Amino acid sequence: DEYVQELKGLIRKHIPERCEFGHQKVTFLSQVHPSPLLTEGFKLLSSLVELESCEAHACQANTDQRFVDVILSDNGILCPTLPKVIPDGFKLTGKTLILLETFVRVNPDEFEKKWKADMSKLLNLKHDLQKSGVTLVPIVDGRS
Amino acid sequence: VSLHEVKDFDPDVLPPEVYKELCDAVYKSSEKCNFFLEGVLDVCPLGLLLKNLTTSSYVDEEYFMCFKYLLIQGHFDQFTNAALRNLCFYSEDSPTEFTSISSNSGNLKFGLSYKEQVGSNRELYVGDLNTKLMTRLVEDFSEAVGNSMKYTCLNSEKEFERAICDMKMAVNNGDLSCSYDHSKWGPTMSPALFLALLQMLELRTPVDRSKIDLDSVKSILKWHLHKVVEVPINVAEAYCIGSTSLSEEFFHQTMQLNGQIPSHIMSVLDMGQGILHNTSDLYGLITEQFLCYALDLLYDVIPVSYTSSDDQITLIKTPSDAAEWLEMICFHEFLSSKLNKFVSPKSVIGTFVAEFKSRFFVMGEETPLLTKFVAAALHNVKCKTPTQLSETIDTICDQCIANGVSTKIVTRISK
Ligand SMILES: [Mn+2]
Repeated sequence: DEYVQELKGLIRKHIPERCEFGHQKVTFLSQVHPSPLLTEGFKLLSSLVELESCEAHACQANTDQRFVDVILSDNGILCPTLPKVIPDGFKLTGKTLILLETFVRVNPDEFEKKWKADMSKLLNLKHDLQKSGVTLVPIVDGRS
Repeated sequence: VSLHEVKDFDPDVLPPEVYKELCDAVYKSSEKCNFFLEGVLDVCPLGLLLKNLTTSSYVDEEYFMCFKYLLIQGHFDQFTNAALRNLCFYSEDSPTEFTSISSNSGNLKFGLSYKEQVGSNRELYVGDLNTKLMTRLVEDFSEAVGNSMKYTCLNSEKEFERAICDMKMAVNNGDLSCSYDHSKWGPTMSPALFLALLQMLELRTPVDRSKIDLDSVKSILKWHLHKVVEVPINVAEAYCIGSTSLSEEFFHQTMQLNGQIPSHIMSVLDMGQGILHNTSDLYGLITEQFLCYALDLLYDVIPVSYTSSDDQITLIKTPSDAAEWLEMICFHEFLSSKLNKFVSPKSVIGTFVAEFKSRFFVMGEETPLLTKFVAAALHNVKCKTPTQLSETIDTICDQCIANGVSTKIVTRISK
């Protein structure tokens, strides 16, 4: 392992700003096997990117990766049988919801492809939640 | 009031043409205790915004805003690595495996639009980024091939000047002129024609004679053949909401008789105008060269042609009074119609006036084209600051005085 332990040593320049940062850090450091480390390294990098992007905009990080139905049912709100979708960042106030789905694409073409796909899959949900429920405002944060 | 429930639920799109104005005026002035408040309340703290908006709309003359504010106040609106690793930042839609009909990243989706012209509205096609780059590499390859070509006149001013001077000498000599205008050039051609043409060709190298294989060109041309175009929505509400029309009949046959509402159009022969200009240019050029070679070998009369991918001009140099050759002209028309090059009835095939790119040439001189330039000068006042406007007027007046209009007129334009 010429670079594995090298990576472990050099990833020590990270600030555990949030609790989940340390929670994933300790699991990554306590697991050295060929099959996982790439997967959880990619997921921790993506979590860091999405955390920066969303607490750029008054975030409430989704540590459970649950659906919109359960978070809407956490308080007293009827279920309109909403289609399933996993949100990245949610902020509900009164009877309003702010939805943020972020991503990263180094090439433009894929960037607008993902932007259009996300915009389309977030617009269709408003037609169902407004009929017998509350609103939402979809915001998309795309980083090149 | 309740009809919004069965119909669309958006209160901001309710049209005023369904209800009378008297009922709207009298209804908003009814009893309302907790829906209005005293005073304008310019401070507008949070929590009472609807009441302030209703008061501001009511104190004004308009009541439709008051009516919709009342409506919205009343609450009438009630461990694998291939599936679990494609949601964080993985670019699953990257083009890695492609078929003859797609590219694993879409289907070259296009949008239809218009562009105003003097005669009739011109088609326009707008492409997404991926299909734009694909058609644009096709464009680059085709301009390269046409740059290798000699007789084309689309982007080479030297050949355009050569055609102009040949036309002038031809008119001065008594040459036979054929100004061919092709009808429905855009919506008639199909990519499959280009597929066959490039399959049958060889495209030999200059020194290597290696017979370049255009496999990527063939695959991308098949992609273009499998492009899908999205109909503008405005016509969708225009036809759905609801004179006999064929397209309206097709829409009325295809909302629920076969499937859902039509939103994406897919067919064989489109050749979107503004997308495959130069490939069609080279195809037309080589076909016209074949036709003129055939005319030379059959009627022993010497042809030359110039093509601009939409219209062409052919000069016929004659051996050895102009009524003995209708037959070869009908024959050429027939052979062109055998190809996908239908000729519009606007073509004139005599020997007194020649046309190409709206630049007429007559025996002795050239038409000045006065009123066209005058009208162009009077129009297109592209105004941002007076200085740029003076510059543009100067350029247009220079262009106008170039074609011998007058100098007592440019003074009036300046005034
Ligand atoms: Mn013409």
